[PDB]
Order: sequence, then structure tokens, then C-alpha cells
Amino acid sequence: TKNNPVLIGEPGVGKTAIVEGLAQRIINGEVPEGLKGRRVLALDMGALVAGAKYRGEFEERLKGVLN
Amino acid sequence: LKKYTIDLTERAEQGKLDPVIGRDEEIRRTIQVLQRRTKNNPVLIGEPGVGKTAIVEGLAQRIINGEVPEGLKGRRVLALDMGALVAGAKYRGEFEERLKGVLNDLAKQEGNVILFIDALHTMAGNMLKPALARGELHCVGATTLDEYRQYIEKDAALERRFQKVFVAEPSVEDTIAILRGLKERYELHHHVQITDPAIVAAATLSHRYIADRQLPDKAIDLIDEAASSIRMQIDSKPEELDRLDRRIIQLKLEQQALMKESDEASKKRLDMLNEELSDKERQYSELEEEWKAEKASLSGTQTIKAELEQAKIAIEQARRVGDLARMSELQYGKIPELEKQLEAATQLEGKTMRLLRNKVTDAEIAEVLARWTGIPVSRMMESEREKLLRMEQELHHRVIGQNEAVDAVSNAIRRSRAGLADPNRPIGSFLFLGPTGVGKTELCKALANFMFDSDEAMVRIDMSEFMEKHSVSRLVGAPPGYVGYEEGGYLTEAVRRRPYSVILLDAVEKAHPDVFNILLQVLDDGRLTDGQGRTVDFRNTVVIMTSNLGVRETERKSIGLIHQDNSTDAMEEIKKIFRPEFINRIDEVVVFHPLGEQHIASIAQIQLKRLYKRLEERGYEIHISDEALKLLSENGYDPVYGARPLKRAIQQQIENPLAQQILSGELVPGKVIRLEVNEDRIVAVQ
Amino acid sequence: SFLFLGPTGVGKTELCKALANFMFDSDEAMVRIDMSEFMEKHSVSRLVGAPPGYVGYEEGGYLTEAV
Ligand SMILES: Nc1ncnc2c1ncn2[C@@H]1O[C@H](COP(=O)(O)OP(=O)(O)OP(O)(O)=S)[C@@H](O)[C@H]1O
Ligand SMILES: Nc1ncnc2c1ncn2[C@@H]1O[C@H](COP(=O)(O)OP(=O)(O)OP(O)(O)=S)[C@@H](O)[C@H]1O
Ligand SMILES: Nc1ncnc2c1ncn2[C@@H]1O[C@H](COP(=O)(O)OP(=O)(O)OP(O)(O)=S)[C@@H](O)[C@H]1O
Ligand SMILES: Nc1ncnc2c1ncn2[C@@H]1O[C@H](COP(=O)(O)OP(=O)(O)OP(O)(O)=S)[C@@H](O)[C@H]1O
Repeated sequence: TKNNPVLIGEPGVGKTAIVEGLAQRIINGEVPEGLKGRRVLALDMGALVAGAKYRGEFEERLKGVLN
Repeated sequence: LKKYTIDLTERAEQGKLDPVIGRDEEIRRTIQVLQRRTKNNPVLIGEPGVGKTAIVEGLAQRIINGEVPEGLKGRRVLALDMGALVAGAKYRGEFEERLKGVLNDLAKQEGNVILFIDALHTMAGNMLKPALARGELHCVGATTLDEYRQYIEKDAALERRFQKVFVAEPSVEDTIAILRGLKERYELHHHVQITDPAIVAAATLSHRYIADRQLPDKAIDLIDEAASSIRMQIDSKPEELDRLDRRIIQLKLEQQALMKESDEASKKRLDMLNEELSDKERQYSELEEEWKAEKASLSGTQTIKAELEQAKIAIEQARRVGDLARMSELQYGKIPELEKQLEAATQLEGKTMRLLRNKVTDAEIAEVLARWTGIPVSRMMESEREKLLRMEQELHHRVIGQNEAVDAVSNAIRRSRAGLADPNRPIGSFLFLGPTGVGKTELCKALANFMFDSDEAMVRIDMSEFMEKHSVSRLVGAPPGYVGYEEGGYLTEAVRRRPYSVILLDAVEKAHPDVFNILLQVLDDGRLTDGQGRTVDFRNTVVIMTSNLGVRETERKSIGLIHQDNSTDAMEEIKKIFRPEFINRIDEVVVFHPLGEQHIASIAQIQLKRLYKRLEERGYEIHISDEALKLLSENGYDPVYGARPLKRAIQQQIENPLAQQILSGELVPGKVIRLEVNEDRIVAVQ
Repeated sequence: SFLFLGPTGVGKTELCKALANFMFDSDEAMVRIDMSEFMEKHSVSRLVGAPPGYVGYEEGGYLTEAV
């Protein structure tokens, strides 16, 4: 538990690039075991915030991707 | 129906949930709310991570154990899904159709299911306040104190309907009992061993230092991190394996370049590389095979741990069915054999475990806590031993003389890393008095480059900014509702980012007496609140005050002023505001002293070096005579003014003609300059 | 409701933690408030809370929430 980390710093210090070179180490297979084959995807907003003018739409999008 | 049906009783019943430990009175209180007929609906009040959801779950564990009283037997608990409620409400009213259908099978379920709702702020409600007001439903709430503020306080209808449950933050030894409860779960899922001083030290250090989060959950995540980490070091490839893997793979790429011959009679002389190849295949293959056998050993002990838990699952189901054959079988049955070959396996891991480690202990917790804040325990011996033993040497690289102060600060750091400090105190609080001449903040930067390896992290603050009333609104932040409130003061911000640092204070005569007394809340107790609403720790952070109360008078009163008398006329300005709470609650009152002339020679030859860096920037070198350096010695000296005419006497005497001859294009790179003295003004010569 | 006047090194804060350690069995349950921060006008808005329409009006001061 507490599976999810936080990166804190200034911008440009390389936080997104730390995620990048991590994923590079994964596809190089230089990761420790268990994570070999596990996939990394980035979720954005903006595909999320599409046409939910009425209530319950966006919520059901997020619930669907949670399932 | 089933879209909103979420039972916990089956989740404890399938063993998916975790034990609760030592919680009686609040569960008692909750049952006592449950038997009410109106306003029969409890709300959990507690801090984050104090364990509210766990209290509900372990209550359901007491249900499925049948330990609950006879009013509660047969009853069920459904946690609510707000996220399914919001899912699908296309047009107006379909939501309340779902909600009234929930109200109707609540009706025909007839007091059988006690409802649980977490995230109480999310909850509509207009059709709930009547069913509340009768008590026709029986629901359980759980929420936070500030959701209690912003949320329920504004509705008078809810506060008639609900009850407060003060889930207090549990104590240390209590938490140790909890970790004795959960240590089987994390030893199973994390495949390793856990000793008990790891647990006790986890409660002690976690409660001591990390002041942002709460018990128990911080120490829980500590154990999750350490056990995950040792599982990583097991599952990763070991260090003889990977260092020898680098050496063999360099020998395979070098072998790949050496078997490829340009002249076979010349390049295939390589016999030495290939016998070293077979040698490192022997060493690599043997440590490889030992690593394989040890991994097989840990596989076997993980199988016996797993089937042990299988026996625990079957004996708990045997408590349900009451099978006298299964209960007597598993009491007297597998687990005596599992204990025999288990303990024989752990002794066998007494023998075979050379390369890897399994049993997580205190030093691992020290490294983990270091990888949050920055202070280890065990590691500092091996690397840090060297600059610890050479600390006074190291400060005598950049800072000459005043060996009293060097010994003072070095003793303070030794008390810090040693474990000698009072925990309710900061580490170091030093005042620097007497004359100057000496580089007091230069010594501070020597510490900044010492432990933090740069002068950046040493946060410096002037006091001569801070003579005003409004100065406090600079450094600590603003009161509520006003300009500058949600931004805070950068002192509490910087300490609250990186906890354990070195704070520089300067020229302290010019400050304000409140800042002196805010500072009195610093030196006492090492903590300080802000305007924003919380406190900030200081108790492993050194404050340093360079001041001038001495050099305001000592370079004037150079005859007869002693350390006690300097404390007296120090206590002219000092004695009013600074009291024996202040003056006793500073650590050491370091006085300084004027300079020897050989010291000034040392400072001069220090100042040469960065000028030689300026020369290696451009490809040059200065030679000097001893006698021209002696001229800089006899020019730089001033008794009142200390060594300090040195550098400007230097670059004013020598760098101006140097800049003329360089900017002329006269002086060619690749050459050597000697400081000759064509006459008593020093001249630089190619 | 007490006033303690007297010297230094007398154990005033020790007396306070002695009492809090007596009843409430800790020195953390004791609520500590400086008065030497509070030389300005704004301090009543600090320990009490802000007037309406504002941010600390939504939070509230220390002593109010604590008691
Ligand atoms: N160590 C590094 N190696 C290579 N590129 C780096 C490194 N650090 C920073 N960069 C570059 O700096 C860019 C910005 O840093 P980021 O990876 O985005 O992390 P960041 O500090 O969060 O910056 P943001 O995204 O603006 S907040 C990266 O996209 C890289 O191009
Ligand atoms: N006595 C305990 N026994 C077992 N687990 C506990 C105990 N106390 C706290 N926990 C853990 O504390 C974690 C967080 O507490 P919760 O039960 O979720 O409610 P909480 O205290 O409000 O914290 P949240 O979830 O952040 S709101 C749970 O996941 C439990 O595993
Ligand atoms: N004895 C000394 N040894 C080494 N450097 C010195 C010495 N005396 C002065 N300096 C230099 O003098 C410069 C400034 O010294 P400071 O550290 O500011 O002295 P100070 O007592 O802190 O003065 P302030 O900041 O006005 S209180 C730096 O370049 C130091 O290297
Ligand atoms: N009688 C005592 N017993 C134990 N410790 C004492 C005693 N008197 C003084 N001390 C120590 O001196 C420190 C200062 O005492 P305080 O309890 O703060 O009362 P104080 O001397 O009046 O200082 P204040 O409270 O700021 S006025 C305490 O934290 C103890 O470390």
C-alpha cells in the first residue's frame, strides 16, 4: 500500500523525463523482476473533459475506465 | 439491485480483510448507537489514517465471528457506491429513482442491513432528511473534522440526525500491538522476516521525527517500504553476480573484438584473455549456482508459509462448520510437521544464506527514514568516518584559526550524529561575538559546503531587514483574510520542505524584540506555528547567529575587555530583551580574536588559488617571488581592520596592471607570468 | 486561572508539562500559544479567526477550534 509516489521539485529538473528514462529501462528489460512486461500508460485530462454538459456523464466515463 | 449492492460481510468472510487490534470502547460506543431507535446513526470523527474504515471492517469481522450481541446477529452491512449512483443519470430524476429504489429495498429489507456510507460530503439528501428524521434507515457515517466543519455544520437537519465518534489517535505501544497483528500479512505478501526491534524502533522513530502524518499508518507504510525493498534486493541480481557480470561482459565484448583478428598471428596472441575468460566463467558460474540454490531455498520456505496460511484458512472455516475432524486434524495434523520442517528449513537457511539477506531489521528502517528526511543511523560510520575524523582539518582548509569555534561546532555535530541530543531541542544554537576579521559567515559556508556540499542550501536571513513591526509578517507569513495569507513566510516554508538544515542569522542587533521572542519559541522546544495554522519542527536544525555586539565595542575597547565583561556590555543591548531563557537557551557564546600575520599569509595564498582558476580559464600562470608576496603581507595588515585589506590590496595593487596588459593584447596565452618587482610596486611579467 | 511570575530555570514549562503529563498522560495534549507573537492588531484574527467573506473565516483560529 501507498503504491503511488510523488515527484516534487522545480520544473525542468526532469520529473517527466525521470518517468521517461524509467520506461526506457523497462523496455530495455533492465528493470527488476515482476515488472518485466508490465506496462506504463499516461492518462491526461482533455479526452476526459469532453461533452459532459449533463450530470453523470463524465463520472460514468471515469467509472468505466476504472473498471 | 446488485449494481449498488456491496457487502463487506462476504469480504471479511472470504478473508480479504485485515485484523483490527485492541479497539473496544469505540466499537462499544458504535453498538450503543446501533441499538438506538432515533438519531441512531453514527459518524466517525478522526484524522486521516487513524483507521476509520478499518474500524468498520473489523466490526464486520466481529460480526462474522458471531462475537457481536444477539441484536446484531443475522444483520448485514453494505457500504455505498456513490460512483455507481452518479453513473448513468441521463436526465432529471433517474438518480432519485435509483435512490428511492434503494430506499425501498431498505424498507422491505426491514432493519436487517445497517448501512455504511463513507465520504459523507458526497451525499440528494433532500429525500433523506425525512427518513433520517423518523429513523426509518440505519446508516453509518465516516468523515473528517474539516468536512465536519465545511459540510455538516451548515445543515441543521443533519446534526439532529447524527452522532460524533471521537476516533482518537492511538498511542505508541498500542500501535506496536497493531503491528504485531499485521506482521503476518506483510511477512506473507512480502516474503521475508521481520524482527521486533524493527517494530519498536519503527514506532519510536516514526512517532518522533515524522510530524506530518499520524499513527499507525506512517509506521505501517514504513514496514511496507522496507519489506518491499529487501524483497527487491533478493529478487534483483546480487552484487558479486552483477560486478562479475560487468567484468565478464567487458571480457565478452573485449573477446568479441579480440577473436575478430586483423592479423591472426598477432591479434590471436589473446590466450591470456581467454584463460581469464574461463577463470571468470568458473567464478561467475559458481556464485551463479549458489545464488540459484539460495533462491530455491527461499522458494521452499515461501511454499511452507503459504500452506501454513492454507491451514489457517481451513481452521477458520473449521470454526464455521464446527467439523470436529478438521479442528482436531489441524490442531493435531499438518502444522506440527510444518513446524518441524519449517524450523529445519530456517536452520538450513542458517547455513546456506550467505549471499542474500531476508530478515529486515533496524538499519533498513534507518535507511528508509533517511530516504524521506535525510538522517540515517548505521550508514554514517563507513563513509562518514573519514570526514568526521578530519572535520577540523576540513574546516582548516577554508577557515584558519579560531580553533575554539571549530571544536565547538564539531562537538555539536558529533552530539548530533552520535545520538546525544535532547529530542525536544534543536541541535545547535550558536552566537558569534567579539571582533571580526575572521570570516564568520565564511565559516558558515564552510559548513554549507561541508555537509550539504554547497553554499546554496544554507538559508540566510538578515536581521537588519527586520527592525519593523511588519517584519514578522515578512518572515513567518500573514494573518488570515489579508494580503499575503495563502503564501506563508518562507522560513517555515523552507524548513517544512527540507526539515533538517542549517539556518543562518546575521547581525542580530538590528532586529525586533518579537523576532527575538518568536526566536525564543525557536530555541525553546524547537517548534513554531505560522499564521496559516500549523506548527513546524526545528529539532534537528542548527541556527547560527553572526553578530557584532562585540565588534561594536571590542575593537574599540581592545584593552581590558574580558569574556565576562564582553558578556556585560553585550548584556547592555542584550539584557533587556534577551533573558536567561534566551541567554541560557543559546548553546555556546563563541568569542573571536584578531589575526596572526602568518594567518594573513595563509589567506593570501588561499586567494591566489581562485585567481589561478581564472588563469586556467584563459591558459596562464602566475609565479611570485617570496618577497613580493611579503610585500602583500606588509601591505595587507591593519590591526583594527584585521587581515581584511588583503584581497583588495592584492587586486588593487596587481590586477589593475594585469588587466591593462591583458586587455592590450600584450600578454600571450600559453605562457608563464612571474610577479617580478621592478620597483616596490609589483609588476606582472611574461 | 494562574499567573506565574519569577526567575529563570524554575520549571514553569516543566510545571505545565508536569500537569499535562499528570492528567492527560502526555505533553502533546497541552495547547501551546505564544503571546509574544501577538503585538499587532491582527493577532485576534489569528487566534480567533477572520471576519466573514475571507479565508480564515472558513478555517477559524487556533483556540476556537481547539477547545
Ligand atoms: N536528467 C535529465 N536527462 C535528460 N533530459 C533531462 C534531464 N532533466 C531534465 N531534462 C529535460 O528537461 C525537460 C523537462 O523536465 P521534465 O522531465 O518535464 O520534468 P519537470 O521538472 O517536471 O519539468 P516540467 O514537466 O515542466 S514540471 C525534459 O523533458 C528533458 O528534455
Ligand atoms: N488498528 C488498526 N488495525 C489495522 N489497520 C489499521 C488500524 N488503524 C489503522 N489501520 C489502517 O489505517 C488505514 C487508513 O485508515 P482508514 O481505515 O482508511 O480510515 P482513515 O483513518 O480515515 O484513513 P483514510 O482512509 O485516509 S480517510 C486503513 O487502511 C487500515 O489498514
Ligand atoms: N580569517 C579568515 N579566513 C578566511 N576567510 C576570511 C577570513 N576573514 C575574512 N575572510 C573572507 O572575508 C569574506 C567575508 O567574510 P564573512 O564571513 O562575511 O565575515 P563575517 O564576519 O561573516 O562578516 P559579516 O557577514 O559582515 S557578519 C569572505 O570572502 C571570507 O573568505
Ligand atoms: N525545577 C525544575 N525541574 C526540572 N527541570 C527544570 C526545573 N527548572 C528548570 N528546569 C529546566 O529549565 C527549562 C526552563 O524551565 P521552564 O520550565 O521553561 O520554566 P522557566 O525557567 O521559567 O522558563 P520559561 O517557562 O520560558 S519562563 C526546563 O525546560 C527544564 O529543562
